[PDB]
Amino acid sequence: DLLPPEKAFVPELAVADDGVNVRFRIADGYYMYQAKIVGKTDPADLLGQPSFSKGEEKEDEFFGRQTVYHHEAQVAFPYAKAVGEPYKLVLTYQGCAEVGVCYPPVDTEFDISGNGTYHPQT
Ligand SMILES: [Zn+2]
Ligand SMILES: [Zn+2]
Ligand SMILES: [Zn+2]
Repeated sequence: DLLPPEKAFVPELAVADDGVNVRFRIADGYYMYQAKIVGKTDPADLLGQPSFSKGEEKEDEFFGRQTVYHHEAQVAFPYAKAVGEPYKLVLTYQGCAEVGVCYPPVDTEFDISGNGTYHPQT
């Protein structure tokens, strides 16, 4: 009874014309820090600042008061550049278990070449 992070926090990428939408599926008994969800691209700066779905507020033993996510987290990155070429998206996030321990920040890389849904490769 303690999931590998690969199973506690599962992101799915929806690449469309307006930008990249990320949905995290979050296993029962785990939660995610809104403030630790970050997106970077190579080439850099194709994406603007993320829009976040509504979360909850929690007094946390690690980072104090925080907006967190149970069950799911939704994050939409708008396009800041015209993108016609493939690029890499590096997603950073961090979640915890309700039992009272936290996973380290995790970086997950997506190789994007056009529209559709993308899954993690490892
Ligand atoms: Zn909680
Ligand atoms: Zn798929
Ligand atoms: Zn794996």
